[PDB]
Amino acid sequence: DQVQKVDQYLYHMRLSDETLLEISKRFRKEMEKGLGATTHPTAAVKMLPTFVRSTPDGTEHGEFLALDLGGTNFRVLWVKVTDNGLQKVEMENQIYAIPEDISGTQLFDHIAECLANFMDKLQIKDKKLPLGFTFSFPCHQTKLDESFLVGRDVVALIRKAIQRRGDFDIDIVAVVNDTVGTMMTCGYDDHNCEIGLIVGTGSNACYMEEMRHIDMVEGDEGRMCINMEWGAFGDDGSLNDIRTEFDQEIDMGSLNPGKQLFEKMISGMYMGELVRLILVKMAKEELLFGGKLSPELLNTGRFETKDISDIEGEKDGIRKAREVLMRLGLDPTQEDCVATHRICQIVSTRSASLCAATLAAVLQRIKENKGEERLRSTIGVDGSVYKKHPHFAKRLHKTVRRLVPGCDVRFLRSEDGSGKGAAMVTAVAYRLADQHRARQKTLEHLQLSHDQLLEVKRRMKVEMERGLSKETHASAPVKMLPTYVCATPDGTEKGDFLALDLGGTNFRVLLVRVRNGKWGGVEMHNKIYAIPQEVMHGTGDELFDHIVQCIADFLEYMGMKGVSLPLGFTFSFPCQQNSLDESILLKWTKGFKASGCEGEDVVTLLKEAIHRREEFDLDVVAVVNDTVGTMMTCGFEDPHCEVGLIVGTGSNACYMEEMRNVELVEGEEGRMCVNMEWGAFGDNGCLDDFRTEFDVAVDELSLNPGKQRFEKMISGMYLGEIVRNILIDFTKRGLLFRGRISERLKTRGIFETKFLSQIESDCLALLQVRAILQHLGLESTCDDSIIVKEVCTVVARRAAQLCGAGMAAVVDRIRENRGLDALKVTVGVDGTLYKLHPHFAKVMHETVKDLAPKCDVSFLQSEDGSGKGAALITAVACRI
Ligand SMILES: Cc1oc(S(=O)(=O)NC[C@H]2O[C@H](O)[C@H](NC(=O)c3cccc(Br)c3)[C@@H](O)[C@@H]2O)cc1C(=O)O
Ligand SMILES: Cc1oc(S(=O)(=O)NC[C@H]2O[C@H](O)[C@H](NC(=O)c3cccc(Br)c3)[C@@H](O)[C@@H]2O)cc1C(=O)O
Repeated sequence: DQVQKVDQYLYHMRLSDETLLEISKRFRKEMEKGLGATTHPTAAVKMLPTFVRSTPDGTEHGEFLALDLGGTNFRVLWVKVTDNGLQKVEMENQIYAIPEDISGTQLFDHIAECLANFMDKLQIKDKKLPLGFTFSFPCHQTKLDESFLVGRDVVALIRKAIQRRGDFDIDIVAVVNDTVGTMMTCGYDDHNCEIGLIVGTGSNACYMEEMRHIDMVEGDEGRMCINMEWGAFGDDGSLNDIRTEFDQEIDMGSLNPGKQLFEKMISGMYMGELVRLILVKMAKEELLFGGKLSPELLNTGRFETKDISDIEGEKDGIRKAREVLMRLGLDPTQEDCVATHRICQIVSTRSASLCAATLAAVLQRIKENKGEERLRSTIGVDGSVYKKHPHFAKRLHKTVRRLVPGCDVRFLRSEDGSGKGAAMVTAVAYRLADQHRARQKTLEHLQLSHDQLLEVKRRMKVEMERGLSKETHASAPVKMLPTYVCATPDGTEKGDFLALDLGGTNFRVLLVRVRNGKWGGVEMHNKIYAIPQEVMHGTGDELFDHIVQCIADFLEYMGMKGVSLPLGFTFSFPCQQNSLDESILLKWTKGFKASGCEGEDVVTLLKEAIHRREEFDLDVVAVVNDTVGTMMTCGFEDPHCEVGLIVGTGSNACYMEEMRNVELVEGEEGRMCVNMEWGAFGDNGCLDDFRTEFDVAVDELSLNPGKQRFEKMISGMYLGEIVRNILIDFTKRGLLFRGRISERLKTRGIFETKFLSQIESDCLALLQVRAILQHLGLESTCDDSIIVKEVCTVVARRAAQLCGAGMAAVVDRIRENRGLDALKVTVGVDGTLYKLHPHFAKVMHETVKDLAPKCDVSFLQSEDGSGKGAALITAVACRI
């Protein structure tokens, strides 16, 4: 019944979950104030960047030194870290004294000397090792190696002191707060640990934070640990409705009035004192001890945090309260001991609840940063309150987990403390460096020197000459097909042309209208039709009847029903083409089972189907390959365009060639367009020394192994498969995705050209790269985004440079034909990669300018077809 009296008396010290979530939201605002640039200088929670960029992944290894300086004593540690799988650290340490005599230079001279004794005593003085520092307060820190004590940089001092000895030398330095060392130690055993926590004589906490939220450090990429210094929460008044008169009293009787106010609520230094003030006051009000007081009860610090831990710890704590009160000089009754015991619980429970509230906000922010619904997270924990107070860890654990239902949160107590932590920072720093040059060693295989592309250019040369002559054209991989397109535009052409573009299950039927003369141009009308799955699995004669009405329908839908026209034809399928108007289907592709086609002339197939529709009677002028149509299409814009190019789900190219050089066609006078089928470049082995294991792996798993090898380096779904195979390799090697391969990352096809283009065009915080990686079902961590964006940029650059080297041959092979030097030529280009990719165009233009300096090459975009150039080759065929 004295419990309820205390409860009602101390009511403002018993915090409802409501109050705690409100306090949690308040802390969230303070975190944003300290992180933001304009609000940081007056923010009470400083949110200091630690410059620690990553937690441990468990494979850290090496030997490391550290110093922990508290004053009047300090330790020098040697930390041996092995990657054997056990994550078992090896330590030795030694304590040295700093007498009152030990001027700055004298002090660090003494420190370097001890460190020198320690290294000699320890065998290691010929070794040059990293050195961590740990401090129990903040300094002013602009980089891992720096801090100003606030009067000078302590790293410069210890380094210049080492230089004056000449004994040993020291490697990279890190200076970290003791919360940070706690997090780092725990994160070496548990790699979900993103939060250091200390509830000690003092209290503070740190966490990993995303660089896009840290204004005070340049750059938006990745993460950095933030030392919150949350002891100062409420220094500006934010907590003053939670804080009581006892809280106020402690603050005025403190060495630092008005500072560290949240600490003064929750930590062990003031915790017992805060209980004394309640006893003094209740007694002065005659609610305890019959009003009597003792000289010791009114002396500060005489009731100790240790006494709280005792009183709640023993099964009889009323007896242990009787004894503490007696030592204070009082004569307690049973009630007085009941009330004392309970006051101890209320105070210690408030400390545990206030930690929960602010831990809740940190957990919530890490959760919104990662952006999933559920969060596995571990809190590295240290300090004398949470370790040696009997019930408080339980109370903290239970309250945190209530306040964050969305989180599975482990607690792990750090034993060995802050010595290894600073050491572990330098160990993780070495690991980041090793993994960087590791994955850069793989990427170097995909970065080609200007001398290497010239060699690739050369081999495109020989393979072109080889395909044109009649001797090797059977053996040549680049087949150099004659198109029988012998002429290019004038301003002359005028009329209406139909284009039938058929490959895959949906053809388009298009009407092309040409306005001659300067200005003028072309407009399009298409319509898309589907070939039903029956029609495609049936006979070929019912296939082209279905085709022919879709022409009849659209001609009518143009309003033109009943008019005869000339017609160009895009038939995308393996073909032997013997004449402009004649082509033989070799193999069906794309899913067409239609009988009576392979081995037949596709135009007679189409023409005999036009005879049968009783009205129809249209004229079939030409059969074309889609690159040829691309070249022709911007020939109407630019008369100087001799070359087509498509970079897309596939890649191909064509130029106008001297008929002297085409030996598969009788007669040497004039020029003829050559459809290279240059995706087949490299299928004889000529690129085999540029093909990585990743190229080889894409090749073996496609529909057409050993075939179209150059197309698979420069374009298609193949780029994202190259990317994926690299990413899998990095992950097997521990270099990405923390060494664990999703079944979803083993899914072939997931990296799609549209995604390689957005990934590469994203900057700053890479939110769009992470978004895509979430979309595809992959780990999205900031660190992972950078790497993935890098792999994409490398792969897409090689594709553009390789495309440049080969397109460089073509413009010289046009030039050596004519014996010329400086040429202005223009290339019509189509295809989705080149239009939509951010850097692909520019890189290839640069590549062509670099490896063909004598040629001056413009690239004009064409598009529209492909299938539309089919009617424009007809306009120039209806020429004669
Ligand atoms: C293991 C252990 O560590 C300690 S501790 O008290 O030495 N370190 C905890 C935190 O204490 C303070 O809050 C520090 N801030 C300041 O002093 C500070 C000073 C000025 C301005 C500002 Br703003 C902050 C924090 O930086 C520090 O992390 C006790 C124990 C134990 O076992 O009892
Ligand atoms: C506008 C655009 O066009 C395309 S595309 O894929 O239709 N054209 C590129 C090339 O594809 C392959 O390389 C073709 N060769 C063969 O398959 C081939 C031909 C003969 C034998 C063997 Br064995 C293979 C070439 O004829 C064709 O030029 C994609 C896009 C886009 O924007 O994504």
